[PDB]
Amino acid sequence: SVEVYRQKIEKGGYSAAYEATRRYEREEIEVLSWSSRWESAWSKFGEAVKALGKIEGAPRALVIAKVQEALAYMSKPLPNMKLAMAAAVQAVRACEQLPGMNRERCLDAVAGALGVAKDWIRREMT
Amino acid sequence: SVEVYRQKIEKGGYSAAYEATRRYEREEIEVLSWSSRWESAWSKFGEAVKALGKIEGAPRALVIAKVQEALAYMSKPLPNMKLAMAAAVQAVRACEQLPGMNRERCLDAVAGALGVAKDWIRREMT
Amino acid sequence: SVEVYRQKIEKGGYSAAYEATRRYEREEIEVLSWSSRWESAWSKFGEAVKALGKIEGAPRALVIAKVQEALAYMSKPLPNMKLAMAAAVQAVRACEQLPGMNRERCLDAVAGALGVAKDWIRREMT
Amino acid sequence: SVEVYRQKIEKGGYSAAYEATRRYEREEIEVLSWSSRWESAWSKFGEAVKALGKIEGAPRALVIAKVQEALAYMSKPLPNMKLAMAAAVQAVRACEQLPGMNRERCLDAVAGALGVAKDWIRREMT
Amino acid sequence: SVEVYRQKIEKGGYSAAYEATRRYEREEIEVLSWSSRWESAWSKFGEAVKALGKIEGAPRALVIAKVQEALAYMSKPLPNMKLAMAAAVQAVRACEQLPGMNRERCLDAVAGALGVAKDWIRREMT
Amino acid sequence: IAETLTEKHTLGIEKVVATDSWRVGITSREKKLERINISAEISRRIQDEAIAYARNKGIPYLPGINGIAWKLLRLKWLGYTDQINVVMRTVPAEWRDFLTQIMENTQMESMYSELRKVR
Amino acid sequence: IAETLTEKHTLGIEKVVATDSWRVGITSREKKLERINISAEISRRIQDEAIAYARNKGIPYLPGINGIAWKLLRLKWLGYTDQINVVMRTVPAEWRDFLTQIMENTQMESMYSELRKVR
Amino acid sequence: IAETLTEKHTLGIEKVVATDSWRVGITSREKKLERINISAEISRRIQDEAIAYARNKGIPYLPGINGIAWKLLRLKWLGYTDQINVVMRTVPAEWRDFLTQIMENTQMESMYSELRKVR
Amino acid sequence: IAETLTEKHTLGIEKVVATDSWRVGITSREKKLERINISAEISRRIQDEAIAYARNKGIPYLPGINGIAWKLLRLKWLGYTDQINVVMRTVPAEWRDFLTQIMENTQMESMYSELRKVR
Amino acid sequence: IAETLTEKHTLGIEKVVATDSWRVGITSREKKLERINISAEISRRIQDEAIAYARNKGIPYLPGINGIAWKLLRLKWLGYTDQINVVMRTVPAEWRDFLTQIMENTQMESMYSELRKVR
Repeated sequence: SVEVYRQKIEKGGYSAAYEATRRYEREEIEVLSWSSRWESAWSKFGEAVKALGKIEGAPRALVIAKVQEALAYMSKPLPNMKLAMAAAVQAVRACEQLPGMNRERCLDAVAGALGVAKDWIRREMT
Repeated sequence: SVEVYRQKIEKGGYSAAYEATRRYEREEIEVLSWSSRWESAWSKFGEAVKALGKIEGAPRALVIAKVQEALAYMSKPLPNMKLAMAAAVQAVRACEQLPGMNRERCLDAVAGALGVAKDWIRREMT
Repeated sequence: SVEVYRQKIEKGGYSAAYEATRRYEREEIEVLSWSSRWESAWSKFGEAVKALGKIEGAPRALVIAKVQEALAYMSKPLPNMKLAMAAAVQAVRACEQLPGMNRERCLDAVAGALGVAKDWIRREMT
Repeated sequence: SVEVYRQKIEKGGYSAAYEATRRYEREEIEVLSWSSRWESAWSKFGEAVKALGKIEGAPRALVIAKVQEALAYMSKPLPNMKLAMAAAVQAVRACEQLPGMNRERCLDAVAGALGVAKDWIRREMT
Repeated sequence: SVEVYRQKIEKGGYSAAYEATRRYEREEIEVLSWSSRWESAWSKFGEAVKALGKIEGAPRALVIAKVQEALAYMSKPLPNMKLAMAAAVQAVRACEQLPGMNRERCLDAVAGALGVAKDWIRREMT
Repeated sequence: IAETLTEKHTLGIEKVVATDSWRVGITSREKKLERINISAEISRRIQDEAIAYARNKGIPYLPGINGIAWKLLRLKWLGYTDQINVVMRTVPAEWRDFLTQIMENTQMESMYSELRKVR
Repeated sequence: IAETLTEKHTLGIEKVVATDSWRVGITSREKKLERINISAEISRRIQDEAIAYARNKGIPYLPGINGIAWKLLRLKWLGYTDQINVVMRTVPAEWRDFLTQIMENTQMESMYSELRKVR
Repeated sequence: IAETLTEKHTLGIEKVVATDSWRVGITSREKKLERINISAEISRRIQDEAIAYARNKGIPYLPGINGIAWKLLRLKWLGYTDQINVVMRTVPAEWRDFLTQIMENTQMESMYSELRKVR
Repeated sequence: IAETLTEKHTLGIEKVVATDSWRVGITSREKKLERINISAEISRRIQDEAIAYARNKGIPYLPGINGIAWKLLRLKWLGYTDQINVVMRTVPAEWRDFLTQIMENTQMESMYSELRKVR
Repeated sequence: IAETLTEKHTLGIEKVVATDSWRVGITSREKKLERINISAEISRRIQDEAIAYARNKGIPYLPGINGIAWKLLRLKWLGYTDQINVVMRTVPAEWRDFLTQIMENTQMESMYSELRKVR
C-alpha cells in the first residue's frame, strides 16, 4: 500500500538518520544499554548460522530458521532438548531435498551448528 | 482486543522507556527501595526453580508452579509443612506422567528443589 | 463492589506511593511520631505470635488471635488476669482439635507465649 | 389489534431509545436508583433459574415458574416454609412427566435450585 | 409496489447516508453500543455458516437456515439439545437430496458446523 | 476511514434516525399490518383449546404448549415433517394428542387462517 | 535507603495524607455506615435494662456491666462458649442473672439486632 | 551502564509512573472488573454458610475456614485432586463435612458462580 | 567514527525516538491490528476445550497444553509434519488425543480462523 | 492534482449530492417505475406455485427455488439454453419438474408478463 508508505516518508527519516550519525562522531551519543544486552544474547546465534555455509543450492531459509529455532530451546534457563530435537529433524528433512545434499551430509551441517552428536538427531528421524 | 491495545500504545511507552534508560546511565536515577525488598525475598525462589532443569519432556509448568507454591508455605513467618506437602504431592503426581520420568526420579527433583527429605513427600503420597 | 474500588483507584495511589518513597531516600521525610509510639507498644505482640510456630496443621487464626487478646489484658495499667485466662482457655480448646495436637502440647505453646505458668490455665479448663 | 399497535408506533420509541443511548455514552445519564434496588433483589432469582440446565425435554416453563415461586416465600421477611413447599412439589410433578426425567432426578434439580434438603420436598409429595 | 417505494425514496437516503459516512471520517460519530452488543453475540453464527463451504450443488438456503436454528437452541441460557436436534436432522434430510451429497457426507458438514458428535444427529434420524 | 461490520451496523442506524425511515417504513405499508390481527386471532384459538384439553383429562395446564402447537402448525404448512417427528417425542405423553389436534383435528379452522395470513 | 517496619508505618501514612484517602474511604462506603446506627441502638437497649435490673433488686448500679453484657452477646453468636464460662465466674454473684438475661432472655430482641448488623 | 534484575525492576517501574500506565491499565479494560463482583459474592455465600454450620453443631466458629473452602472450590474446578486430599487431612475432624459441602453440596450455586467468573 | 553492529543497533533506535516512527508505524496500519482480535479468539477457543477435556477424563488441567496445541495448529497449516511427530512423543499419553482434537476434530472452526488471520 | 479510478468514483459522487441528481433521476422517469409493479406480480406467482408444488408431492418446501426458477425464465426469454441445461442438473431431482413448469407449462401467463415488462 502507498498510504502506509507516505506516512513514514513525511516523518523525515533520511535527514534524521544523518543527524544521529553526526552526533555519534561528535561523542554526544553513547552505546545504549539495550544494545549491550542485545549483542550478548545474539552472538551465539550469529556464529552458529555462519556454520551452514557448506549447504548448497535452493532457498535455504527453512534449514536456517530451524537451526535458529532449535538453538533457542537449548539456551533457555531450563533447556528442553526434546523440543530442541523436534525442530532439528525438520532442518534435516528440509536439507535432504536440496540438489547435491545427502542425508548424511545434512546431519553433518545441522549437528555441527547445534554442537550435538550426530546420533541425537538420528534418534528422532525414524 | 484492539481497543485495550490502542489505549496503552497512545501513552507512548517506547520513548518513555528510552528516556528513562538514558537517565539511569547519566546517574540521575537510583535503585528504588521497592526493588531492594524485592530481590531479598525472591532470590530464594529463583535458584530453587533452576534446580528443576533435569526434568525433561512435556509442558513442565505444573511441576514448576507447585514447587514455587510449596516453598512459599515454608517461608512464612509461621511455616506450615502440612500445606507445604499438599502442593508438593501435586508436583510429584504431575511429574510422573511425562515421558521419560519415573516416580523415583520425580521425588529426586521435587525434594531436591524444596530442600527436604524424600520420605516426607512419600508419607503424604499414598 | 467495583464502585468502592474505582473511587480509591482515581486517587492515584500507585504514583503517590512512589513519590513519598523517593522523598524518604532524599532525607525529606523523618519518622513520624505516631510510628515511634506504635513500634514500642507492638513489639511485645510481634514476638509472642512467632512463638506459636510449633503449632501445626489447620487454620490457626483462632489460636493466634486468642493469644493476642490474652496478652492485651495483662498489659493494661490495671491488669486483669481473670479475663486474661478467659480468652486463654479458648485458645487451648481451639488448638486441641487440630490433627497432631494434644491437650498437653497446646498447654505448652499458649503458656509459653503468654509467659505464665501452665497450672494457671489448667485451673480454668475444667 | 393493530389499533393499540399504532398508538405505540407514533410515540417514536426507536428514535428515543437511540438518543437516550447516546446520552449515556456522553455521561449525561447516571444509573437510576430504582435499578440499584432491582439487581440487589433480583440476582438470587436469576442464578437459581440457571441451576435447572440439566432438566431436559419439553416446555419447562412450569418447572421454572414454580421454582421461582418457591424462592419467593423463602425470601420474605417472615418466611413461610409450608407455602414454599406447596409450590415446590408442584414443580416436581411438572418435571417427572417430561421424557427422560425420573421422579428422583427431578428432586435433585429442584432441591439443588432451592438449596434445601431433599427430604422436605419428598415429605409433602406423598 | 411503487407507492411504498416512493415514500422511502423521498426521504433522501442517498444523501443522508453520505453525510453519515463523512461524519464518521471527521470523528463526530462514535460507534453505537447496540453495535457492540450485536457483533459479540452474532459472531458464533457468522463463521459456522462459512463451515458449510463443501456442501455443493443446489439452492442451499434450507441447510444454512436450519443449522442456524440448531445453534440458536444450544446458545440459550438454558440449552435444549433435544429441540436443537430437531432442526439438525431437518438440515441433514435437506442436504442429502442435493446432487453429489451423500447422507454420510451431510452428517460431516452439519456436525462439523455445530461442533457436536455425529452420533447425536444419527440417533434422531431413524 | 474504516468500514468493518461493527461500524457498518452503526452507520446504517445513523442513516435511519436522520431521515426518519422507521416510522415511514411502517405507516407506508398498511396492508401487511393486518397480519398482526390474524396472528392474534390464531393465538387466542390455540390457547382456549389448551385449557379445554387440560380440564377434560384433569392434567395441569402446561404453559408454553401454545408455542409448541403453533410452530408445528406452521411447519406442517411448509412441509418439514421430520422436524415434527422429533418434537412429538420431546413433549410429554398426555399432551401429544393435543399437538396433533392443532395440525389435524382443526385442519379446517386453523390452517385456513394461516393460509390466509401468509396470503 | 531503608526498609524497616517503623518507616513502613510512616510511609503508609504519607500516601494517605497525600491522596486524601481516609475521607474517601468513609464517604465511598455509605452502606457499612448503618452499622453505627444499629450499634448505637443495642448500647441503649442493654443500658436501659441494666438500671432496671439494678432497681428491682435494690443493688447499686454497677458501671461497666454494659460492655460485659455486650461482649457475651457477640461471643454467643460466634460460638466461643468457654470464654463465656470464665467471664461469668468473674462478675459478682447478683449480676450473673443479668448476663444470661441479655444472652437468652433477650434472644429475640438483642441477638436478632446483631444478626442484622453483621448482615 | 548496568543491566541486572534489580534495576530492571526499577526501570520498569519508572516508565509506569512516567506514562501513567497503571491507572489506564485498570480503566481501559473495565470488562474484567465484574470478576471483583462475583468474587465478593461467593465469599459472602461461604461465610454465612460457615456460621450456620457452626451453630447447628454447637462448635465454635473457626476463622480461616473460608479461605480453605474457597481454595478447594477452585482446585476442584481445575482438577487438582490429590492437592485436595492432603488439605482434607489438615483441617479438624468436625469441619471436614463442611468442606465437602462447599465443593459438592453447593455445586449448583457456588461452582456455577465460579464458571461465570472465569468467563 | 565507528560502525559495528552494536552501534548500528543503537543509531537505529536513536532515529526512531527522533522521528516518532514507532507510534506512526502502528497507527498507519489499521488492518494488521485485526489479527490481534482473531488471535485472541482462537486462544479462548482452545482453552475452553482444554478444561473441558480435563473434566471428562478426571485428569488435572495441565497448563501450557493450550500453547502446545496452538503451535501444532500453525505447523499443520504450513505442513511441517515431522515437527509434529516429535512433539506428540513429548506430551503425556492422555493429552495426545487433545492435540489431534485441535488439529483435526476442530478443523472446521479453528483452522478456518487461522486461514482468515493470515489472509 | 490526481485522477485515478478510486478518485474518479469519489468525484462523481460529490457532484451527485451537490446538485441532487439521484432523486431527480427517479422522479423524472415515472414510466420505468411500473416495471417494479410487474416484477412484484411475477414474484408472487412463482412463490404460490412453489408451495402448491411442494404440497402435492409431500416434499418439503425448498427456499430459493423460486429465485432459481425466475432466472431460468429470463434466460429462456433471451435464449441461453446451455446455461439452462447445467442448472437443471444442479437442482435436485424432484424439483426439476417444477423448473420446467415455470418455463413451459406457464408459457402463457408468465412469459407474457415478462414480455410486457421489458417492453
